[PDB]
Amino acid sequence: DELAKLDAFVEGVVKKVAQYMADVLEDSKDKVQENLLASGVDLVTYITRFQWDMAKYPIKQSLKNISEIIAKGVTQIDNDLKSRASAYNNLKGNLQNLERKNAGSLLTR
Amino acid sequence: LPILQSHSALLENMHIEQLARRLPARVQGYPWRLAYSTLEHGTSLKTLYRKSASLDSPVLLVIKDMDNQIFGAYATHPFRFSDHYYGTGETFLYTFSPNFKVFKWSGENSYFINGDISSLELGGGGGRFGLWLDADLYHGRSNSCSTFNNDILSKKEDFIVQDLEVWTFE
Amino acid sequence: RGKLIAVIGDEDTVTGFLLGGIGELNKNRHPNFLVVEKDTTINEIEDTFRQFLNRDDIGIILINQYIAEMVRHALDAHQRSIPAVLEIPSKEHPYDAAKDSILRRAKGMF
Amino acid sequence: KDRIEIFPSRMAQTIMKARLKGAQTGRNLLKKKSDALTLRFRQILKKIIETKMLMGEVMREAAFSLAEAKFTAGDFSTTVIQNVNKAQVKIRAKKDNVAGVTLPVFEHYHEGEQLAKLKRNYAKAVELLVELASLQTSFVTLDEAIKITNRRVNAIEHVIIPRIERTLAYIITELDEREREE
Amino acid sequence: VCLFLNLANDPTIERIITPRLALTTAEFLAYQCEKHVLVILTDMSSYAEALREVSAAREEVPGRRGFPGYMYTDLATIYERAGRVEGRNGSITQIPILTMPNDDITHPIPDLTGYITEGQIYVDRQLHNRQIYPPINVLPSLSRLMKSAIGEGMTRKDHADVSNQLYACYAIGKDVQAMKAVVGEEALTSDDLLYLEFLQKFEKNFITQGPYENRTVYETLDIGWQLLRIFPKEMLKRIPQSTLSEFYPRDS
Amino acid sequence: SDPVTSATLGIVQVFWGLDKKLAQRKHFPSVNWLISYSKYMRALDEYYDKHFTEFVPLRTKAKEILQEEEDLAEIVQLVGKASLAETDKITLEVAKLIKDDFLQQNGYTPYDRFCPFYKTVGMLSNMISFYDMARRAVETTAQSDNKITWSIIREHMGEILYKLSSMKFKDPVKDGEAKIKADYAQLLEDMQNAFRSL
Repeated sequence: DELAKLDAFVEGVVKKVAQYMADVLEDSKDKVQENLLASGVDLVTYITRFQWDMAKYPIKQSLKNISEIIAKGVTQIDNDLKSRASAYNNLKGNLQNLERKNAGSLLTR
Repeated sequence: LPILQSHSALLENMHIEQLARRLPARVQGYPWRLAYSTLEHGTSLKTLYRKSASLDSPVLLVIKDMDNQIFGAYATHPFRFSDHYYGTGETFLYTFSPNFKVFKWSGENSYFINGDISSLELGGGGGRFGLWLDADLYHGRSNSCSTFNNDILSKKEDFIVQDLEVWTFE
Repeated sequence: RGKLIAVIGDEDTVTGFLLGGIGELNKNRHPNFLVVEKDTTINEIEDTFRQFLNRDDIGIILINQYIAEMVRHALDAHQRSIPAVLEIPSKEHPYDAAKDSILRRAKGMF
Repeated sequence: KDRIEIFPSRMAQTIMKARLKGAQTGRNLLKKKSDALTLRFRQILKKIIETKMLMGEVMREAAFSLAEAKFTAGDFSTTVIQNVNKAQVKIRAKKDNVAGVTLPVFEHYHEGEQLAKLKRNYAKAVELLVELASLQTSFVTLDEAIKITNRRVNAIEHVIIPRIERTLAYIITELDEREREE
Repeated sequence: VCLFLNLANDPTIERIITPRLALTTAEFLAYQCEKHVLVILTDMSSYAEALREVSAAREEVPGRRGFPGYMYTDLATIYERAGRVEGRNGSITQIPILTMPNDDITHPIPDLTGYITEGQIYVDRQLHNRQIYPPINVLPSLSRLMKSAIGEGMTRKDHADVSNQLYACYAIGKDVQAMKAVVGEEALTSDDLLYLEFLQKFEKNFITQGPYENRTVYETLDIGWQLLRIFPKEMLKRIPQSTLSEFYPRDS
Repeated sequence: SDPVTSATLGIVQVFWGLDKKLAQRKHFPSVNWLISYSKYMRALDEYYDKHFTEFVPLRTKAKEILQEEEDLAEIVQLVGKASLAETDKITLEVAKLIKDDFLQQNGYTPYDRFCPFYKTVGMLSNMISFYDMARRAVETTAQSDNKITWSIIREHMGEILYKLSSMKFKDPVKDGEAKIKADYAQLLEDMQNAFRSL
């Protein structure tokens, strides 16, 4: 049960940090997909050649302890994305609002 | 590109460049905040634990001895009291000898970090420690330990701390 | 086993703090709460408060502040710290801040 | 009585001097205990009023949630007040310790969509009620402990120390009288 | 060393003579042979015992608390055979050693000695029972002429500052240690925990010494700085920023 | 106080003082261990170094425990014990073990009519070994979700407390040096095994 819930969270986080990278890069899905990578190789290569990363997620921990390591790491990334995305989006929003006041009526320009 | 610290009295742009290139993906691009410094918070191991007790992120130990040689460790978990070893294999020891060298985990055993009430130590493999510091942060020792397969981190196996900093990535 | 949150007040304020899955009737079938209907005698309010205030089932009593002002005689006389008595709001009323029988100990300090 | 009724001797001087340091030490340690109890007390006072400010929000929102849930469903209050039975949400009684005083506190535990929004908003509200009740029952207990401690400090300063000092002065006087007789 | 021994079963008039032979030798060595002399007089309470015994043989009436009425004049005749004098390079310094009955400082012997001499160093039964040596308590101890002994060209420039800051931290640490059992250590501030760490390290490193261990004033001052470095320099209220700038950091 | 005592203390190298609190609590021998003294200890420490080696540390630690508890015994009259830390409760309760099961001695019963020095060092060695391990268990479990208390140690180790309090009953007329040492050494192993089982 627990891993089945946890997977449906980490998939959500991976999709958020990829979706937001397309928005920050502004252009197109293909140009982003060309640069979706793990360890410096494309997703197909990484999933095909998987070897367990026992520096990060140690093999001799209990299955419950490994679960909590992976949950804490992905939780931190979800939080730090939220902060970094808020902080950058505000600049873009406010700068467009100044352009909307270079534009607009003589009554508000 | 040289990373965004809030200060440092031990390190220099020679050391910050060479360190920022080695730290794990887990901290690449974070600003470095000073958690503890013997030169600002007063010199004791109880203070180093007390200042580290609120953290939940990696730290960089930096030491300067009475020969002015800089060395330390990057540690995946805060320095805290423990009855058993803790930390994970991204932990490493480093030394400016005067070349920058880094001794990443060998794969041999999981003896990364430990902390008694009266000393703090990193590494293992027999009676060996890669780094050991006393309750006063006065005496310390380094030997080759099989967790990292390090050289002697100081000029001498037994050293005296001139000053010490702990940075954290927050 | 635990402890219960007793309630005295308007019928909606007795439905609130109950719909959350809260409050029982004990072995004597006496409920954890009373509705103050518009004709309720001041005795029925203070005597039901006195019954909840001396029942081992209970840890907290919630009382609308306008009826806490009616039971003000027995209520401010409660010097014990065993149960808590809370002078809660109602839809029709100012919120719980003023007069409070416990808070008023700090008579120049809040 | 003005004095402690020991009989004049160098042994009595030794005893009364020991008592005087004991009482002056006891005073100063109990004054410290009063400051320690007072610090926690004024902190939980600020948390009492701050919990009450949060109650001034969420109880209104829960009452609104009940009005909206009733507007959605027709009513609940006619039925659920009569249909009383076993309950799933309750309190555990709990303790804390402060300068050797024990303070009472409480812990919350479990044993149309407007009704679900309602249940969440009343859950928020009762967590503030458990919080306030904990702080207030602690505060009442702690107020009494401050009053008791201050009463002891005043008794050591105004009843006990003067009685020892009068006794000590009498002993020092009678030893000079015995010496003049000799 | 010149050594004069009077045993507990020697004639008691030799005990009256002993301080006077000693100080007559110190006066020759200091004011004629130009030496700096330290005179140690061991158990003045054993001298006062014999002084009372001579007075009783003269059939004189016992004075106050049993001792002779002139005992102030008699002690002052021993103690004031001391000091520097104009035109001579020698000097006499004295350390009278005393034993107090019932550990009571108000007895005539320690009382009258306090009106003639200029300080006291105080040996403590609680430090002795905790197995510390030397068991000297620095709180009731005082040297009244200390300001004239210490400082630049006579010891080191920081001695006046370091002595005052160590005393302050020891006094505060003793107060925190007393309240720790009243409130429990979980009630203590981070500031209180620095003082309670200083207290334990002061008594182990500074006060405790070997009976065959010899420290210069410089080892004494340097052990002082190793303990003051427990605190952030902004907590060192008694030390001026000029002294802290030169001495607080560890040197290479 | 009096002139005969005052004159005597100027001369004698050892003084043993009575405590009326011990005598009126029928604790024997009723000697006060805080006003008494001996000035021979530096002369004897070379004999203890030659013949025992361990005893000088034990004597030292026992006097520390007995003095540290005498300050706690003043403060608990004000605060009623509640504030006291577990290391310090450990220190109260072991001080009592020393007072009742080492310093107390029945003068008429055959097993304690004369306590030889190999029995004397054996008893105290075990009590100080208990103090170290019991205090270490509390201190090592500070800053932790599981924290050891005197009550936990008392619940886990009641047989070791019963054996420690019973160490006095060994009779040097009935049992030889080898048996009395082996019995005390087995208790030291029972202590270590109990602490290793915690």
